[PDB]
Amino acid sequence: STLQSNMTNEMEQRVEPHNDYFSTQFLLNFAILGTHNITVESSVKDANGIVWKTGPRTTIFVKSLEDPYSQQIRLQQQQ
Amino acid sequence: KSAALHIDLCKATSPADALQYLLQFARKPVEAESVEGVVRILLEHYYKENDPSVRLKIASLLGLLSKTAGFSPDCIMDDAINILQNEKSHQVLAQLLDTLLAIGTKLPENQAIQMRLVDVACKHLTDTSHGVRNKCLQLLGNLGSLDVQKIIGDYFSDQDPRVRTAAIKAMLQLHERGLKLHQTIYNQACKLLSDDYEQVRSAAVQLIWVVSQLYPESIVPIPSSNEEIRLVDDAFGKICHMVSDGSWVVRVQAAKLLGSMEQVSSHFLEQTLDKKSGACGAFVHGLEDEMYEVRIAAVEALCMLAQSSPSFAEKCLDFLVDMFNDEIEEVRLQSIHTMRKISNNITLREDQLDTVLAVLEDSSRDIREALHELLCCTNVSTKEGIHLALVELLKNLTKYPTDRDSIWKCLKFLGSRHPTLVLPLVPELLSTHPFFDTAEPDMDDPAYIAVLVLIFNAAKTCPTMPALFSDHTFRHYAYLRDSLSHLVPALRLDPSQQFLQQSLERVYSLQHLDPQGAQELLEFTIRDLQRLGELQSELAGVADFSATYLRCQLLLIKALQEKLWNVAAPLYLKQSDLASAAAKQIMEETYKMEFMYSGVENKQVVIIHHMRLQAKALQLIVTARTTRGLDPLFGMCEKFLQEVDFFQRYFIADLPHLQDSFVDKLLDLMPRLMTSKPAEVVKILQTMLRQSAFLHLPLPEQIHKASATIIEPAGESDNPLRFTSGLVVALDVDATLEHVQDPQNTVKVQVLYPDGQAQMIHPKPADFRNPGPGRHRLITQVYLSHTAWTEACQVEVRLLLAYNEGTIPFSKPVKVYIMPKPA
Amino acid sequence: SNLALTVRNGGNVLVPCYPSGVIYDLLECLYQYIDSAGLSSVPLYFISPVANSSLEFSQIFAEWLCHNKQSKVYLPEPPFPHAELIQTNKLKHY
Repeated sequence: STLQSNMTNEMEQRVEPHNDYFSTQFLLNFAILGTHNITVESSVKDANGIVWKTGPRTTIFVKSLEDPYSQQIRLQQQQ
Repeated sequence: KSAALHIDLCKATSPADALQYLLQFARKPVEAESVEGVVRILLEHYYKENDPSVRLKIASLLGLLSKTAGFSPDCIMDDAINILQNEKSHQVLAQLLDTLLAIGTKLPENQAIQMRLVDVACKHLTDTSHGVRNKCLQLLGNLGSLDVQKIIGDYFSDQDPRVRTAAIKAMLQLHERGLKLHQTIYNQACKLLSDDYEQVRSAAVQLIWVVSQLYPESIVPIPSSNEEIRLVDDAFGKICHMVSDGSWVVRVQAAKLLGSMEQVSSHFLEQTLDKKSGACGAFVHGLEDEMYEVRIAAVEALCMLAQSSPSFAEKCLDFLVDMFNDEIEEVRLQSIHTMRKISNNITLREDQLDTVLAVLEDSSRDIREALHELLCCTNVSTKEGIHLALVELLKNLTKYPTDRDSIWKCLKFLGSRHPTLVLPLVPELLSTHPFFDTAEPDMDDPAYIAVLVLIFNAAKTCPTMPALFSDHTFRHYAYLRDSLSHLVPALRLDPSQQFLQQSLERVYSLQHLDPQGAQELLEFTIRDLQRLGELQSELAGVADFSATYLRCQLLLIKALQEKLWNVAAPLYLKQSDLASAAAKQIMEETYKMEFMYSGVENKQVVIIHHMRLQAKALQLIVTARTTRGLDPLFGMCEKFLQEVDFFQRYFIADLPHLQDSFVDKLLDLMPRLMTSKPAEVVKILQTMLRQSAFLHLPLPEQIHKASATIIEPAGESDNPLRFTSGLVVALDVDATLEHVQDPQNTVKVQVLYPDGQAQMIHPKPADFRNPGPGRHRLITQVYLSHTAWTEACQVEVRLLLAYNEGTIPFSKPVKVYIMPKPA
Repeated sequence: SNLALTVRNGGNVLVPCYPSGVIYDLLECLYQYIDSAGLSSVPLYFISPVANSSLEFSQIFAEWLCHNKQSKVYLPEPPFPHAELIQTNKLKHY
């Protein structure tokens, strides 16, 4: 995850694709408010073990904003 | 230390500082050979010291030191007895008697020492302090020729009650050591049963039980009545009278000893249950007390007495089944266990079975399983009770799915025993209409499947049952005989080991092949061994062990062929190399063979460690291929050489079995490797690794893989666990662990959240249960917490084995969905 | 006063205590205080493995109290007032 679109959410998951298909869940922290650029880059580990950087580095952009409840509570507490 | 303690005690102030120094010194242990000097210094300071507390602490310490290792205290008992004779204070005298007792117990084979000890105990036995007399009696009990009974017997009349308890305990301990007590002790102990102190009464009833067991058939005359009575019956009456004692501990003791005696006459046994020889209604009063402990003791006593006497068991049936209504959990568990124990000698009545059924509604797992075992062993006389048992079991089938297994087995055992009672109930249960073809019941319905299990186990003994089967009943029977042959009975309607040894011999013999041929042979054999492990259950351990060893060898030779593909160091390419990965894999597999399998003798441990040494050498060489620094290279080189030296030290007796091995040739040129340059060391290590011989792996006679199966969370078809945001959610974990000798210190539970965070859990020993040999059952809760999530992700929970640090997974991972919603 | 100030600003309050010690006295004072302070809405959580056992043992030992509080055994009434906290669902033990 890169903010203000910098590498704040590093995580990896080696998953075995069964019938040429793989799926996995990721958990992405967004404690810091702002705009986040999520990038996911697939890599391939062959039978021998050599790692290949094959798959696309597709990215999506996340707009993280503080919830109305917490915002209102903090505003009332500060005011 | 000797001189340090001497000078410290000399310079310290007498009343308090010396006491503090002795307190500090007592904690730390002392080597056996140095005990003589330190006790000599302590004795010297004992002579010097005037304070009573300091002398008391010196006595306690120098008694403690006599228990240290294989030290021989026969040289420190003359000064001890001397200072004991010279000692004035009572606390110090008692502590010195404790020290003398410790020395005597340390030398039981020495006779003359024990005679001296008992003599000096007799000498100080007349002291006014009750503590001194207590320790003297303890000496006479632990140490004594086997006269001493008379000496101890004299103090049954001592004014201090605790001296009386000490005397009775001394006589009991003498009996336990093997001494045959005299019948004269019986009358002395009988007087003590009316003492005003509960400890005296408890010790006295223990002693009267002992003496009755020693002389059961001896005749004792009643004082008033001219009736000649056996001693065991009189003791039975005396103990029965003690079941009404005011203190509950005496009642517990009385019930236990009443259980322990079985030489009593039949009519005396019958008397304790009738309302109205002072043993009338002894168990009646002893089964309905306020205290649960006396009730448990009485229940266990009833178990022993009923096992000894079936005629007594017939009378005890109603009393024991009425106890099932008692609402103390441990009480009802013990009643279940005792009822199961006496089950062979009895058969339940109609109203008694009605009583136990009306209060059979159990909730917890342990009580339910105990009831299942009881029903497995039970004996009933009415088919209506069988119907009610079926009703309750199906209620407990629809209520608890995890109870299905034990209730299927339960009904399997219930029908095998009661075929005659099930025969009317068979058309009552099959719903066979007289003149209509009924609908075919759901073959997946567990209640129905258990009704068939019962009816088929009953049918085994009952020709008349095959008749009343319907058409679908015959169809369903044919299926569950194939699918559940361990529950359903039949009705009236080696090459693996040879292959393993042959494959291993084939691998060992063909070690002259080229690298391609060698590694393809190893791949073939690894695949064969994995398949053989999959097929056979008993040889799964051996096959997986050997296949892991062969996989280590295959990785090693593959890495060496990569090294042959490798070239000069600065041209080395990291992305295309897999030798370091091979070394890491051999590391983890060697750990796996060391710890994740059982029955591993040292002859396999040496081979595992040799392969480990080879992997460490390979890692060293691969690192040297990359690093341009000389100091880290020297550091890893000397670390590896130290590891080799430690291997040689530990396995020194096993080197002749390691001919032509890597470590053998390494040890041949030991000092040259010690004094050579790191680059030269790396080169010769590579050459010696390539020329090393493949060591044979001696198979154990018995070996099983350590396996675990997580069963409680099950598949993810369940709904997500909600309302967890910030707070905690408890996930109940049940698992069966196979062939783990010490699971408590080694088994761990790992929780992996969908982020990089991983949790490691160390279950307490109380979680682990051991229902069978090499087959554990782990039940516990693992606590999960995390912040709020937008969508219900799944958390992976896996069981790991730990070794000593480092851990290795040994269970299949499972996943469960959690939705920590905020509020 | 401090916990009332914290609660009024929307914050939480944590009170590390033994399950059966001075907790009862401050619970009584809190029961008296919240009614005047207008804080009856907020929950009073008491988390401990021996929470219900603590509350019940405190209630049943009525003859071990002073003359003022042991006089509550004559007419039918539990001695401690946190039974009323539970009845009105003010105190919630888990």
